[PDB]
Amino acid sequence: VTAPDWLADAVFYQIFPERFANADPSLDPQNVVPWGSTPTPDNFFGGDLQGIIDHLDHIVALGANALYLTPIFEADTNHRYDAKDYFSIDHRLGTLETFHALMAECRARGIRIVLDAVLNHCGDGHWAFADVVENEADSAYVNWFSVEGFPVTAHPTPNYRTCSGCYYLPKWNAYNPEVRHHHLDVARYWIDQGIDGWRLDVPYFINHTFWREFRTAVKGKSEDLYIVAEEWRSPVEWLQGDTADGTMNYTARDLILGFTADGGIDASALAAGLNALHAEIPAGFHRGMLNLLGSHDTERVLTRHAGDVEAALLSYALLFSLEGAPMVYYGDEVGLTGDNDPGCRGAMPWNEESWNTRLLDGIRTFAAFRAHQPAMRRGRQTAVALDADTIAIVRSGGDERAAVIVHRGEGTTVDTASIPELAPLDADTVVLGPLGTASLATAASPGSSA
Amino acid sequence: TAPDWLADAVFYQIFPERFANADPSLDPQNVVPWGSTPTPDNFFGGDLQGIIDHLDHIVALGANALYLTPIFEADTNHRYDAKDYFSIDHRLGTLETFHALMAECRARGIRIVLDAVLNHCGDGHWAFADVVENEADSAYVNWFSVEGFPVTAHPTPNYRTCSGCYYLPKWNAYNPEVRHHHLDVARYWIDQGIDGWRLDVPYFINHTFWREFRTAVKGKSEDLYIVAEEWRSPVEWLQGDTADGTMNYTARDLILGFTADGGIDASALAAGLNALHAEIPAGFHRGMLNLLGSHDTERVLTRHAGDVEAALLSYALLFSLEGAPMVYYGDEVGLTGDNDPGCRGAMPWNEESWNTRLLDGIRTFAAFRAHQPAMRRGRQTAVALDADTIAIVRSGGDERAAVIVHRGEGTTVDTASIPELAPLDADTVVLGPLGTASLATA
Ligand SMILES: OC[C@H]1O[C@H](OC[C@H]2O[C@H](O[C@H]3[C@H](O)[C@@H](O)[C@@H](O)O[C@@H]3CO)[C@H](O)[C@@H](O)[C@@H]2O)[C@H](O)[C@@H](O)[C@@H]1O
Ligand SMILES: OC[C@H]1O[C@H](OC[C@H]2O[C@H](O[C@H]3[C@H](O)[C@@H](O)[C@@H](O)O[C@@H]3CO)[C@H](O)[C@@H](O)[C@@H]2O)[C@H](O)[C@@H](O)[C@@H]1O
Ligand SMILES: OC[C@H]1O[C@H](OC[C@H]2O[C@H](O[C@H]3[C@H](O)[C@@H](O)[C@H](O)O[C@@H]3CO)[C@H](O)[C@@H](O)[C@@H]2O)[C@H](O)[C@@H](O)[C@@H]1O
Ligand SMILES: OC[C@H]1O[C@H](OC[C@H]2O[C@H](O[C@H]3[C@H](O)[C@@H](O)[C@H](O)O[C@@H]3CO)[C@H](O)[C@@H](O)[C@@H]2O)[C@H](O)[C@@H](O)[C@@H]1O
Ligand SMILES: [Ca+2]
Repeated sequence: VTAPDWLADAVFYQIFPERFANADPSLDPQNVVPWGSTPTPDNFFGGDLQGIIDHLDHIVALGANALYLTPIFEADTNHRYDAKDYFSIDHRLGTLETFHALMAECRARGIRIVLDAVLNHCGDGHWAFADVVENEADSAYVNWFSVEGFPVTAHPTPNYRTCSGCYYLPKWNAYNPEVRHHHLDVARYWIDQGIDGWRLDVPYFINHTFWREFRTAVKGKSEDLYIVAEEWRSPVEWLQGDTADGTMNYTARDLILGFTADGGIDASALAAGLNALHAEIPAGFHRGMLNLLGSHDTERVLTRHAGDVEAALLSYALLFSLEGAPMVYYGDEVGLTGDNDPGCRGAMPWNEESWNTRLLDGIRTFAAFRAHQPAMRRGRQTAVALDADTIAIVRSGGDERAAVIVHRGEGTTVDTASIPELAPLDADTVVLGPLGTASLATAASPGSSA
Repeated sequence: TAPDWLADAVFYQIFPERFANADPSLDPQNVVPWGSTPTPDNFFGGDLQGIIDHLDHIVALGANALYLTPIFEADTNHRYDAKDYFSIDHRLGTLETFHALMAECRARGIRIVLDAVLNHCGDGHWAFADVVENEADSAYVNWFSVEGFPVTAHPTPNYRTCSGCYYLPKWNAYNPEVRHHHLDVARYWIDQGIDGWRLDVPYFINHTFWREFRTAVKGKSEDLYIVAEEWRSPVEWLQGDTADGTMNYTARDLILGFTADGGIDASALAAGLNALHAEIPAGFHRGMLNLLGSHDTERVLTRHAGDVEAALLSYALLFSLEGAPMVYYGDEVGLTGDNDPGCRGAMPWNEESWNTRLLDGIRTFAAFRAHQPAMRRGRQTAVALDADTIAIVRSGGDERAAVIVHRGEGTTVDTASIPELAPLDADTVVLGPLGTASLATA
């Protein structure tokens, strides 16, 4: 089966909930740092779920109708990939009630919620793992993990399987039916609590049999539940109809940034790469691709562009033009900067004198265009290099067409005649300024059903 | 009628004391460093060789005509106090340098309009100094309006001047001898190769004189351009007997009202531009010299309080208009300054001190105009789409163009609603915050 239809109309906003908005400082830990502080692998700022709720207007005004939240279950770190209880919201984020309140406010606003499924590993603080450290071969949980022997040690190197050699992330034994049962109950439990899908953390470290079983458990609750795989390389293995509905499209990230920030690839090579990527994605999964320019595991877009906001805007035009659901990383829309993790996990400033609001408005415009034109959501995609510095992303539905034209040089003209996919447009020539974009579509009119 | 070539023109205004100093041997002894604050009294040593040396800049902007502020021998840095109308100012160069500038301009297809300062001359001019000295016995006593002798500036001048200023004695244009001198100035520089004259404070003289002036200039050649300085309605100058057009200070005020001040909205801008258009007679639209700033105003970017994107809106509108657009030296690279003397800063030639994206934006608007024939000869219609959004539609014989300018936070334009454009265009077009879009259709 294919990606749910609603993905075609989605626009995602990615939130790292430690850092979004601190609405309830009674939930703050003892050594919470000031909100403007430099992020580190160890510090806590107090972001909470009530802060998400309180800022839904910002998210909707951006043009997003879906959230992707990084992990929110009880954990010991600020990133919460080291979960200790998969059936509890972390105590610093809030309670189950607050979570319920976010899901309800989201439903009321037509916002969907995707959570992070961290199934390959848990934290060393997890009850099961703590029980194995204490009770060893007599623990009921000994084979929920891959412990070489006793006593459990981390002191040189771990004597147990982990995420990439990290001591505090012991690897779940997914070959144990009891672990798979726990894992599927997590899936099912949060779906019962109102979520609309799951993003699969490091799914390439588990195995496809398990991911097939996960699909059946999720899609059995509802076929409109979205599953999206983290995948940094070719997405193709995830799109066979038996695992995910799409991947995080890091392929398109690298292509786009190669052109707009690095200067390493020209428009021909960008066009070729995006068309080839498109052709490799099976029919029915293009809409399920989760397109992005950055995340909590990359430097921030504006830092990749060395502070060139106009160049950054070319990446956003491209992002919003592509088939698949575009996703903005929280604070990128107001021009936050940062190097790679932890640098990109800065706290979101809510004092609007610190925002680049021309950047914000640029992105809103792209989003609004996409929201208004059916072809930008459901059209086939063709990328067309016009010259080394200029690319057209054409989205076509029937005889209808939308075009986002992206120019990284000092100005140009585009003859829409003599570029065949651009043919139905009435404009015969369109100018582009320095680092300019132009967005055009054929006259569209909603058709009457009676 | 205005000469046809004005339709394809794009002017670059130079205040020659400040453009480029190529020849240090012409610098005065009191010459200040090129980075200095401009003042009513200081000289920076700009010269004509400096102009010649940067002609490639002017061409690369997309300009093909120069308006020079006065260049004749004078005692001030602005040179409106001419002391000899038949000589280039010694600090600027020689008649040979001027010839060379004309020839290098011709080679590149650049026309030259000079400033005609006929209402008054400087107190240093030979005729006026002859009057101070020889008084009633001077042959030139009636070339001026001197009340009595001895001539004095001291409390107030005892002679007629430009607006009370003692070093700008008023020429007596009622004297046939003076008119003869004036007409000989006009003729002389046309014989040296110029393409037209800009008229300084033409409202201080009289239309009779200005009709004699047109007859003398057009008699040399019908294609020589005459443009009046006029800050209010241009219509007196457009009856076919004086100028080919004016400096379009009306459209300056309307455009900046919308893009910089926020006092006028798109509907008012449109209406004002369509009315201006309707008031300008047929044959004279092309002759209007459109501008956003001059040596007599604050710099466009200062009017915009440093908002480069807002400024770019002003240039989009400027270059869309019927009439010849004019860029004021250094605005293209984003020089700032208050009004005179603050708008008369030295032009920087280090490319790292330029706002090159501003430069490139302007170049783009220029290129579009240069490429599309309707942007030069097409009928003009302005239409407001929104309080913040305006379309300037130019209609050619075989092609229509629109420049859409938005001063808001972003919008969508249904091209079927601009009915001037809409019989061969139903595309929708997006505009970003402070965005423009430029399109053409066969
Ligand atoms: O192979 C993954 C990584 O494991 C160790 O680093 C621990 C990191 O844990 C988190 O990283 C998650 C990402 O944010 C996810 O989006 C995805 O890639 O999966 C990982 C693990 O769940 C945490 O967010 C990071 O701050 C930690 O560095 C190794 O030390 C790394 O070398 C490995 O690449
Ligand atoms: O009436 C005009 C003005 O006269 C006196 O100021 C002397 C100014 O002389 C020059 O200004 C000229 C402009 O730059 C021209 O483009 C046009 O407007 O004509 C005038 C006079 O030839 C000089 O460039 C300026 O720096 C001087 O101020 C009065 O003092 C002013 O109040 C009058 O408005
Ligand atoms: O998630 C944190 C991490 O993200 C990036 O690294 C991604 C990812 O790269 C490798 O994984 C590859 C697997 O080894 C292959 O078997 C699989 O086919 O393709 C994946 C990627 O899709 C690493 O092996 C893995 O540890 C890591 O998650 C950043 O590059 C990295 O610096 C971050 O630490
Ligand atoms: O020229 C420098 C000067 O420029 C501006 O002033 C222009 C101009 O304005 C007035 O002239 C008007 C006449 O009085 C009217 O009779 C005529 O119809 O219209 C003109 C305007 O076109 C002043 O009288 C005149 O002295 C001046 O040149 C700036 O406002 C001014 O501050 C500058 O000094
Ligand atoms: Ca000099």
